[PDB]
Amino acid sequence: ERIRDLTSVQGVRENSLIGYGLVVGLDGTGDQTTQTPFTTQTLNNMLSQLGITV
Amino acid sequence: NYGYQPLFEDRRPRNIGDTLTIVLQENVSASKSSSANASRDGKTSFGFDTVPRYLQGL
Repeated sequence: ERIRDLTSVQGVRENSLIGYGLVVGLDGTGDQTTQTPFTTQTLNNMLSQLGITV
Repeated sequence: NYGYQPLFEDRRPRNIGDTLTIVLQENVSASKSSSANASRDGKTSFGFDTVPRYLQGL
């Protein structure tokens, strides 16, 4: 059980994924949204997608 | 029966026969102008009021 600990197999590799999201349900410890316009912009985007146009 | 109707979603037209309000507000204005000019003035003169004798023939 040492070769598996010393080498890696060609083609058997890991990639990296990134994305943007919103986290809700905080107890008043979220963004101020006055210094972060993108939070409100993306919340409006989500609401518009769901059918609400602010 | 008028089918499923969302509760909190804004009232939007979804099917044939639904109504929608259009606020006509058009304001289009285009303009263009150009010009070109060219001028040329030329004056030339030469006069011998008094000609000395040795220059007379010329």
